[PDB]
Amino acid sequence: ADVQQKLAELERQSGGRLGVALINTADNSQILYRADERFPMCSTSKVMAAAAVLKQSETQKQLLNQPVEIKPADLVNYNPIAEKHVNGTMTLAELSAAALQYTDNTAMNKLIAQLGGPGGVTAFARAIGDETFRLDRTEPTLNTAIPGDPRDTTTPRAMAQTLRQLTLGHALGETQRAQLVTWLKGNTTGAASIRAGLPASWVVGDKTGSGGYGTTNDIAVIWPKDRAPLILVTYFTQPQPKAESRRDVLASAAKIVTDG
Amino acid sequence: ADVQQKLAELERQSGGRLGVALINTADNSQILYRADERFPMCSTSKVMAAAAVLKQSETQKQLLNQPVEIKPADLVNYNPIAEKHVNGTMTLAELSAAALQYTDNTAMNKLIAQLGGPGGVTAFARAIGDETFRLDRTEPTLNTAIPGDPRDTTTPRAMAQTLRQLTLGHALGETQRAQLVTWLKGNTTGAASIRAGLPASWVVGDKTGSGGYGTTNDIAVIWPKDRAPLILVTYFTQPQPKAESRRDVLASAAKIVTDG
Ligand SMILES: *C(=O)/C=C/NCC(=O)CCO
Ligand SMILES: *C(=O)/C=C/NCC(=O)CCO
Repeated sequence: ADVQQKLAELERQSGGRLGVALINTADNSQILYRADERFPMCSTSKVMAAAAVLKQSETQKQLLNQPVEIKPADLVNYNPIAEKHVNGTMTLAELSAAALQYTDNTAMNKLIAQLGGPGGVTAFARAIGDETFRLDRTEPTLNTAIPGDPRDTTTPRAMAQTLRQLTLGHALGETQRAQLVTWLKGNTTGAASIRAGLPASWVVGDKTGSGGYGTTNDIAVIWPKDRAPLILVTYFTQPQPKAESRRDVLASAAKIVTDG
Repeated sequence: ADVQQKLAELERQSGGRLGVALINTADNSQILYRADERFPMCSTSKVMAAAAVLKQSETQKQLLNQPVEIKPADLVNYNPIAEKHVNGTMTLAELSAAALQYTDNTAMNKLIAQLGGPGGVTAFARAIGDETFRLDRTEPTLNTAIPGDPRDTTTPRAMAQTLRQLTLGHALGETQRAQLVTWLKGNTTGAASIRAGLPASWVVGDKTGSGGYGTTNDIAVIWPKDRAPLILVTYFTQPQPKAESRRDVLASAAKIVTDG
């Protein structure tokens, strides 16, 4: 079962462009497909923002408890948690969990503002060795996902390497690494994406993304039953602005790269 | 009408037996398909067990914080949370969250044992006016899903009415209703099931289930964009003992009954 042929056969029937990077931590092996091409991150960028706030919390003792005001003018296009707290507050822990687990776009804008704007998220990426990631705009326009636009993009290779360092390596302090893994494992939005291509016994923490041009993304840490963890990035984007999501493509890509 | 044609077409093309009950709380209207037939509940029974322990906590006010020993011998077939706490303890709140949001089977068995066995779960159903629900076994045998077997079954109509009373009505005290809704909204397993058939802006709390005979279930409380909440039960089972899961059939059924 040649994995490269199978990923090409999936892509050719998909109506889009597929990017895959798998890191198997049992042996540091990698499976790469368009892994050095740039894809729009969409909501998968929320992992870098939440991680940068966790890094801040290593030096600002009570940071995750700090209340942040939510005003009516802050609401954007998808605010399932933040709309409950308008003319009130959410803590930076609650905004981190809302952004990662509920993909709340207002919550992500508060994380970006806590970092000094999109460039502060990029700066944290650079501080942990990621030279590829770039965040350029706030929610919701960071999800436009226009083909060819470098704004708000990374590569599968870079994002897999970064996600390994954040969740399994030492980019964060041990308490903060554990909190990041707890949050990803509590994701509510992932079951139809990478997880749908894996056996029922395997444990996943992930962050999805979706945006214009049918962009459909997932980045995951995987704890397979009786195996060392995997990191898997699956990015997908389509040529028409109003294309439909294709989470099924991501599930198929995950099955192909884990079957062996 | 068209909804009945679409559900019968989904069912026929799937090869299985589909049960649907939708309650629209805007006007108490319903959409029903095989809504009085019995289906194996599988892990959707965890909602009744967690609700029964919430009910106990209305009078045993410290019960959710009670430590429960997790022994190696207590682990069954899918225990993603309990395996991290073997030779230690989890509280009944932690076990309720694990059962509901991670579908942990070891956690469900501790809820059942807290209630004095499967009959305690049934007794709570009867106390809140559900005369249909029955729990007969523990995990994992409650998931055998043998055709014709009435054990560990309910009807879509009965489960939709119960889930309405638990999440939107007064089967529970207000704090316990809110706690059940917070748990369901934090489900990690549901994005391929009812949630996949609904517009992205709608808010869902749900509990999935899976078992023998390709049994694939979901029960959900839904807060549609700008509308009164819905309750939706989708139950699905297949003729072959080893049939694969079909979460796409539940997503298809949800789209059909909410499109109009
Ligand atoms: C992540 O890519 C974006 C997450 N939230 C926005 C939506 O879910 C838009 C649905 O219309
Ligand atoms: C609910 O129906 C069952 C939950 N636990 C079993 C699994 O979902 C995974 C089996 O490996």
